[PDB]
Amino acid sequence: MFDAFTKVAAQADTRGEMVSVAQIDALSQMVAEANKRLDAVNRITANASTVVSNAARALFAEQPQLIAPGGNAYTSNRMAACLRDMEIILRYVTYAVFAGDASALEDRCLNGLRETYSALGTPGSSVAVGVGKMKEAALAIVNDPAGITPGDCSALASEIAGYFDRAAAAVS
Amino acid sequence: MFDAFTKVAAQADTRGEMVSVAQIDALSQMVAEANKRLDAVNRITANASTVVSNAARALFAEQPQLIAPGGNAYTSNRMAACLRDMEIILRYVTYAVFAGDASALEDRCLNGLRETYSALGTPGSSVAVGVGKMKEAALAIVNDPAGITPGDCSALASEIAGYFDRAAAAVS
Amino acid sequence: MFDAFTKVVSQADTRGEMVSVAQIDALSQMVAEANKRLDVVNRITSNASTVVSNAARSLFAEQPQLIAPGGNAYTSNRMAACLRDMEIILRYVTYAVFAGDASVLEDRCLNGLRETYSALGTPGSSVAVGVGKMKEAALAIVNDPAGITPGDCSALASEIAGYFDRAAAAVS
Amino acid sequence: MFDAFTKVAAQADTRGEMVSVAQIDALSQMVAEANKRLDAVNRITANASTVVSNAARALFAEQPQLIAPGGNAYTSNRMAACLRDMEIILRYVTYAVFAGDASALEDRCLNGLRETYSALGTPGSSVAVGVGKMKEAALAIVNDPAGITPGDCSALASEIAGYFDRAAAAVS
Amino acid sequence: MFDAFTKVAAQADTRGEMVSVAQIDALSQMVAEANKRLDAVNRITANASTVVSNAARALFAEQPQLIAPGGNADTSNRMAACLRDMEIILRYVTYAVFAGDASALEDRCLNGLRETYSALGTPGSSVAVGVGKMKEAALAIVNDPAGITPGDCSALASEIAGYFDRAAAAVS
Amino acid sequence: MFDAFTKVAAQADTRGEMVSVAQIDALSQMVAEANKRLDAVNRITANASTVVSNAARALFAEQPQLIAPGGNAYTSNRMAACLRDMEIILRYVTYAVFAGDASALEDRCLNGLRETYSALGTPGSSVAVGVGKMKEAALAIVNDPAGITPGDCSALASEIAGYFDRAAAAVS
Amino acid sequence: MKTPLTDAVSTADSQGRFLSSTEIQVAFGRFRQAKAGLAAANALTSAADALISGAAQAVYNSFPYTTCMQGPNYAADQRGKDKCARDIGYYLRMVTYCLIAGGTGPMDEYLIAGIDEVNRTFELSPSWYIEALKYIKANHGLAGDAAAEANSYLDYAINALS
Amino acid sequence: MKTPLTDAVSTADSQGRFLSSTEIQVAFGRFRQAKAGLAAANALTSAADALISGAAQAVYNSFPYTTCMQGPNYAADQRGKDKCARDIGYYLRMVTYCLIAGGTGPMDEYLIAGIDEVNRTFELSPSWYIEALKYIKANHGLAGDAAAEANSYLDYAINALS
Amino acid sequence: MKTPLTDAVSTADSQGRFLSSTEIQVAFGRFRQAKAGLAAANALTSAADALISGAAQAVYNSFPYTTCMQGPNYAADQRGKDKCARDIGYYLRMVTYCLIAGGTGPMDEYLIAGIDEVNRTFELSPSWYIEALKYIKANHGLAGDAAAEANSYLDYAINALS
Amino acid sequence: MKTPLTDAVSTADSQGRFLSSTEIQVAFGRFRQAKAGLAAANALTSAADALISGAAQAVYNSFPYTTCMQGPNYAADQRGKDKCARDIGYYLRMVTYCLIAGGTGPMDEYLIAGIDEVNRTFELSPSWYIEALKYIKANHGLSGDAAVEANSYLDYAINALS
Amino acid sequence: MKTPLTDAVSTADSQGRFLSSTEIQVAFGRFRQAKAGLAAANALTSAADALISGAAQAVYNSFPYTTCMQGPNYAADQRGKDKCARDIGYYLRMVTYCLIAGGTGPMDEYLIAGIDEVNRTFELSPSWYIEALKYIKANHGLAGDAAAEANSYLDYAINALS
Amino acid sequence: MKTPLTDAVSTADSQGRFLSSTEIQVAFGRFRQAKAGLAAANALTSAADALISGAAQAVYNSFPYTTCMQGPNYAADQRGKDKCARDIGYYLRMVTYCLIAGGTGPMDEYLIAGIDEVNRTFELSPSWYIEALKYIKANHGLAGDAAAEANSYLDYAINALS
Ligand SMILES: CCC1=C(C)/C(=C/C2=NC(=C\c3[nH]c(/C=C4\NC(=O)[C@H](C)[C@H]4CC)c(C)c3CCC(=O)O)/C(CCC(=O)O)=C2C)NC1=O
Repeated sequence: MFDAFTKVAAQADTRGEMVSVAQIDALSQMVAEANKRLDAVNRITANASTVVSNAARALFAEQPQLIAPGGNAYTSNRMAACLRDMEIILRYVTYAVFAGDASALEDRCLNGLRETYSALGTPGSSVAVGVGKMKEAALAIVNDPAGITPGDCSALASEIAGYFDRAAAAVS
Repeated sequence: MFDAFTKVAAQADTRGEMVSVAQIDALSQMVAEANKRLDAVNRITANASTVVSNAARALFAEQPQLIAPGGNAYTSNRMAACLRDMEIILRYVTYAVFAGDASALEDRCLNGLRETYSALGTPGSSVAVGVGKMKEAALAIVNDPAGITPGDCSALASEIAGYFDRAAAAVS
Repeated sequence: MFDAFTKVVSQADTRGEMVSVAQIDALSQMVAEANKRLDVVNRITSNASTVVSNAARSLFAEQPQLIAPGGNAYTSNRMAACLRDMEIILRYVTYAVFAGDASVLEDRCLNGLRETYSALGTPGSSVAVGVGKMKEAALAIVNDPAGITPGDCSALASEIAGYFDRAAAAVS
Repeated sequence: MFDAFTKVAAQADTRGEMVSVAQIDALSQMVAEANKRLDAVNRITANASTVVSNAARALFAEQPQLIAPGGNAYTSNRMAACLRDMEIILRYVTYAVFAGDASALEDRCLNGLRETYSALGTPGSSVAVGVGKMKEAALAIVNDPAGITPGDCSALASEIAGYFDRAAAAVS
Repeated sequence: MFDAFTKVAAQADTRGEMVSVAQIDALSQMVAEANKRLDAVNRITANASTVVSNAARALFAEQPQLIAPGGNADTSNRMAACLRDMEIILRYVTYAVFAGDASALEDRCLNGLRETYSALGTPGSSVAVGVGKMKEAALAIVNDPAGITPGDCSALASEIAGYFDRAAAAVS
Repeated sequence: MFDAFTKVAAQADTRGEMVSVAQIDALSQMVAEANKRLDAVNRITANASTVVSNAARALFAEQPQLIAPGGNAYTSNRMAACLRDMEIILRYVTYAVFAGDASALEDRCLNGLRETYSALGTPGSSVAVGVGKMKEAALAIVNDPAGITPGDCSALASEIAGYFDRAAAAVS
Repeated sequence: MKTPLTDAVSTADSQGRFLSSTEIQVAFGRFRQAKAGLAAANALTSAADALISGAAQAVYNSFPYTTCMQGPNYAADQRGKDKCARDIGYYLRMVTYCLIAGGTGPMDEYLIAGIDEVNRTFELSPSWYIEALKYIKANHGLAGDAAAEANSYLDYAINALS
Repeated sequence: MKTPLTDAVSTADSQGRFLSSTEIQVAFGRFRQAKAGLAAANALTSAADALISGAAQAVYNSFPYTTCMQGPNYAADQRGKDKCARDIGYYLRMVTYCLIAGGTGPMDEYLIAGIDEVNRTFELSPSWYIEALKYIKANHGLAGDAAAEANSYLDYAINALS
Repeated sequence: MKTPLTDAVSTADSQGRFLSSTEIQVAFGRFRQAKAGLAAANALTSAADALISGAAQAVYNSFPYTTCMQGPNYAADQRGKDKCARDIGYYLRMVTYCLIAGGTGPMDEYLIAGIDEVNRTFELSPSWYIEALKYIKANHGLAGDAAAEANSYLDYAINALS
Repeated sequence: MKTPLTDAVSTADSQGRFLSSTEIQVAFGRFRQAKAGLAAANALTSAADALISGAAQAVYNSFPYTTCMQGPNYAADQRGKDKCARDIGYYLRMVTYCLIAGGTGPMDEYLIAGIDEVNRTFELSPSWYIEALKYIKANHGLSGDAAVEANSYLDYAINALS
Repeated sequence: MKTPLTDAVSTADSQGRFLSSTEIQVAFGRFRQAKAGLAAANALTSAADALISGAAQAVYNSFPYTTCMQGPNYAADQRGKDKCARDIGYYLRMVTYCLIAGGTGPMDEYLIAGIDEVNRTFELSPSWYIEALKYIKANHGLAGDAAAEANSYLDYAINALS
Repeated sequence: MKTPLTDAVSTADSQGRFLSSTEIQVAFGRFRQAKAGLAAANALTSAADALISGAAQAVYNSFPYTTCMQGPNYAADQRGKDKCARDIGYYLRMVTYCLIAGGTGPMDEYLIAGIDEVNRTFELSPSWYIEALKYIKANHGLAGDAAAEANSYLDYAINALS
């Protein structure tokens, strides 16, 4: 896996160069907003189970054929596994945010997922909707002005949105 | 694996239903003939090594190219292995009968066997002939009227024949 | 694996025959030139690290893109691994010689190598060049008349060349 | 492990003898009361978590120093483990009853337990009291005349008591 | 293992108390001198191989019977192993300092070492000597005033001396 | 393990010396009698199963309490294991001879055997007798003048006897 | 999938041996019990609605807050009252399945495995369902073997929830 | 025992390597945070009684059945009210410990691990404790860093309970 | 030690579970069988001498070389004729044990395991023993279940020998 | 495939090291031996028919029953007498292979491995073949090294059958 | 790839848990340090040529043989002198990368792992490179934190070479 | 401890089989070679001082810096000159051992294994030792087999150093 720094250091090394005054600057900036990023991570994390559960509930209401007997989330075995996935996807998206790089998510989580689902008979488009619901609630939770130093978090939010978006994209 | 009961419970659960009066009766009848099935099992099992060995010998006499040096059953290594298969196919066929469901056999034995043989260079059709001879001898051994309470075993026989038949079919 | 004897034995067993007077003679002769073969093995072996290292260095000089940052042999991790291969191919080539049969090389080394490299992004043709360089230096080292009973090693040399050659061919 | 039959076979074989007309009779009678034994098992089993939980609660009430901070059952880690033992001892006691021989209990559960506890710092005398409490409650539950064919279970009760008793004995 | 903080929580928990205002202050101060401790770690670590090698060399000059053929440090196998221990005892001492608690060291390194040595026939008193020499050199390296903000490190030095001292004591 | 050479090479190294003219000669002589030793190995080996089986049978005739029900060799499980040991001890003894050093035997076979037997309840003295019987028969088989170049094998015999003797010794 | 038949086959296969008289005694035990077991299934199946209704109510009485507390894990609305019946329904269906299969298998596979997380996640009480099950026990009105066996599954579910 | 310091030492040791600058940056992080952390623990310690009382009450209000149902898992009697405060106190105490250690460690090791089985067995509700925690959150009255961190442990316990 | 009871107990323990109705059905199977089985043991025990002698003889008739070939694996002498009865006696005894235990267990543990090596080593013929067992089959004169079951163990020994 | 050459290569490869002087010593041992060995193979190959015939007869003499007992494992008919020569042929063939290869390898892989089951299953006697081999020994009429080596493989087959 | 951020994420993932405050304290530590770290990297980058030249010379001075010994592992020719700069270049570049990444990661992965073999194979002295590094230390002229940290990576390479 | 004898015994024991003719061929190889090997060891032992001195000088000639650079890894003083002979002595002794053992075993166990670290730690050059060995090769003056074997070990040490 790369982190935001390490990603750049990897690209530099295959060129044989030292990072450019330009690109140290870009990173130096990313360092200044460190604090926001961490709040993002703490806020999503400190709400993991509300984020997941609420999202799963809203998915099943929306799509009852999933929990109807014979649908892919019928049976405790499966219900649990489906919750478990939601949570994982969320866990991995937080890592991505913490590290400022999509790799910890692409590599250890999204990659090959599409074919796992396809082979099991899990409907991906459904997982996506679930992931999408988590995205929304996560975002709301980070952007809430209550209890924190006021500032612009809009860039961060756009980034976080990205990570969710590719999790979803990776299962359609 | 399923047993005769469990097979039905499975189908009923994907429909979300409780088993219908009709289907409980059907199982209840299979329960009444319990005793015959078990005799089936004890009889074939209690004769395994005759059933196998005799079959193997009549096969080799019938197809000597198999044991001519260079044929797939030349060399002790391989002769023993070929014997061992016969016996395995038989063992799995007995399980099927015991359980009243083809799954033990399909899953743990027949599945992928055709491609193991093809890749090894074992002639399937030959295996099938071996299996077919065990079928005939197994059947005769179960239908023999000596030493047992007289009854009609004709339904059971037909079922047992089936299992052997798909083992053979699974390797041609 | 087969050795020169064992190779013949196996072909004889699949035909059900004992080795013909002709074929024992052919083996009998290979036995007479035993000593030469061993010299080749001791000579190549006694020089392994010169053979490899000199080869490696002149591959890198010939192909600097390999050790320019971003090429497959830039980074100590990788340099070492590249060297380690060179050495292995050489090790397996000596075994073939010692045993008078290509099998140990084909089976435990060349087989599937092409696709390992392809998948890693190692340039095969390069490895081949490296193998070819070891082939030349190995041969020189065996043919050197210094310090050994004079005789004709021409047949053996042609054989040793063959091994190298297939190592090279196996990665292009 | 031995079962009631198997125990007797085990002793007969070391003597080289077939079981005497006397000892077959003793087994034959144990067979005739089969049904009560199985009720014993189903009753205790089908009440396992009351039996354990109730017992554990009385123990801690009786011995608060166990759960006061610093005591061996303080902290969830340890509370859970302590409950888990209770439940284990009980499970093993049920096995003994089912099988009609103390061995499954002695071998897989009581043996070496005294020294596990001693090493850990668990007070055995306390486990004993817990075990004893379960004995009393299990016994009550088996001897309850409600919902069952009336008969004498007094021998069975005596045996069951035996097993509990050696579990307790095994940790003081 | 405990760190300086965690050591205190562990003792508090067995008493069922929250940390007293007094003990929070003690830790608060240990926190304020954080920086020095970290220099101690970076300085010893940043010189590990000088610290070890010099010490080992001094030791062997001092006790030549150790490296004379037949002594416990004859043979590359063993010389290497002996070096390796020096470096390990050092490594663990630095861990102790970093964490502000002797446990990392006592548990994973010193514990049972005395008996490992005794059983192998390694002279502990010698290991001690080796350890004592590293202590001196380590200390000198931390206390050196060059290239650092001036301050009193005398408390830290006394602590660091402690850890070395018990490594040494643990093998005599 | 040591072989006769390597044993010497071992003692020399702990002294830091090269092998003395005397000791090279001693080894050189052992080399000149190489052929006899190999005969001794081929002869014992080419008869292992007579040697074992005959010895086992005498032992049982001699000590019937061993195979009476209840004794340590009654039951196929155990009979088989007992034969297996006899064979093992024999195999190790042959290794000793081949190598001209007791070590293979002491380390991988005799060491700790006494306590395995004690713990199992196998009568060592009995195994000894068995080993003793194989010694005699082995010795007869090596000293037989039929079909070999005549010579004096008395020193070798004395050595072979030694190895057996310590196997027996090692279980009394 | 724990049933006398598949367990028996399963150990046998795990030891690579043909079915011995032991596994025949297993089948015997199974087939003998099935008579009682199947009649029991029917009975439960025909009393299905009374039983579920009844049980759902019992729960609401023991735990009256479950019908007035706001929010989705409770049954103050119709939506919730419906989920609850649904679930009790499931328990009862699994029970019938167990009687038919002659083991806890189907309840193990379909319901018990992962129940823990489902209840923790959706904040549902084990105690609620324990009550439902207790009710079904005292109201199936089964006699003899059919009873001692059904109750064995019912109590099994109860134990799985403590 | 998850703390910045022990975690750092721990990986290092698992990779058989001396502490690098990385681990130094970890310690820095920890030591910088400790200031806010230790102040936080002390505030919480002095508001201990108000917070525990307060919380206990909050739960009794959200879940009034808990003060009137009979039986031992509830708090209708004094004995039960006592246990409940005891527990809430445990939670709070752990939270202080976390602030002092700079991680979840002490709560993980003393309280979270095995909590599931304790609650299942004694029929205690996760939801009750959730509320207790929610209360302590809204009432510690802490500033900035101390708050951000305390709340992180409080929300952690909450997450461990869903 | 393969018996219905110990098998049942064993799986259960290996899945760390209490005994379910499944294992109770196993015990039922066993205990119902035990009636036929134990009378079967008694019959076999009281015809013990006639059966062994008889069997011995049968072998000597199928394989007359066994009574005249010199050397220890054969039965030309009294010593050998004694060994042989002994062994056949062992098979019979094991068969009784099986009927009592309700499974192949005791023959497996005491006789079948390792038989291969014993016979190879001492050059004894499996075929000889097969004949002995064939005879015991055709001469125990048992009826109905006692017979079906005894013969099952006899045939099992025969299969273990091919 | 146990030969001096492959064995040597094989250890080397298993320790990931180049061939040292040790393995060269192995090759030397092998190549020196090969002179005796190869002559020995020629000799056996030319005495092939006399040897098999002779051996077959020897067995039929030691074990006369084998020529008169009915049924397929014996040699009362032509069909059987033919199988028996075939097999003894196999033995001898393997022995030649061993001499050529310089080890038991080819016999181990083509014949010895699985022999046990073949003989058990088809009811063939190890003793018969031992006799066949014992005869080949006394009748190849080889001398010095050739003989010692040939006998070593013949005895080896014998040991594999006891 | 040892960096505070990846190490943190990586333990977390290995324990299957969400990032706790611990890991946040790690990121804090890293982000705080990065200020010093990145200015450090810039400085080294701009003094790049003076530093390399300077270092190469220093080694040539401590080890004059390296400039006049014949043959490829030495720097008597221009070809050699160029390799040597190249390598010293590499070290420096890695050091910059370390400062940027906040750990030894990139030096570990790109240069340290496998260095042993390269040096042994091509007969390059660790001692040479140790001097190169010693020089860079005494000539980067960095202040305070930038210095303490850069030196930590230089001393690290030095340790990796003894 | 790689020798033809122990290797042979070692495979055999690892396949749980008696020594076959293969291993006898190994022994043969070893004992036939021993002639040459033992002469060769004696020769080397009596040329011991000439050979050590000589080689030491050779290294000091190839690498003159080693006799003038300050500090303990080098041989400017008597102390260091001493250590150097000592070590070369070690190499030669090992070589004699190899010859007597018939394999690299004793050099493997006593010298080669761990040499890497020793050299890295004390800053010794493999290249120095390589020269020492090169010299011993060109100056033992051994004939035919004794030469081709001794040189094998010498070259083996060299290879272990690159
Ligand atoms: C691997 C197959 C193989 C074997 C088995 C083998 C044995 C063998 N035994 C030998 C010698 C001998 N073997 C013996 C044997 C004996 N002297 C006695 O007193 C005892 C009765 C007997 C026990 C050793 C003697 C005395 C010699 C002559 C001395 C010698 O050549 O070392 C020799 C050298 C000369 C010869 O007799 O032919 C060989 C090659 N060679 C082989 O290639």
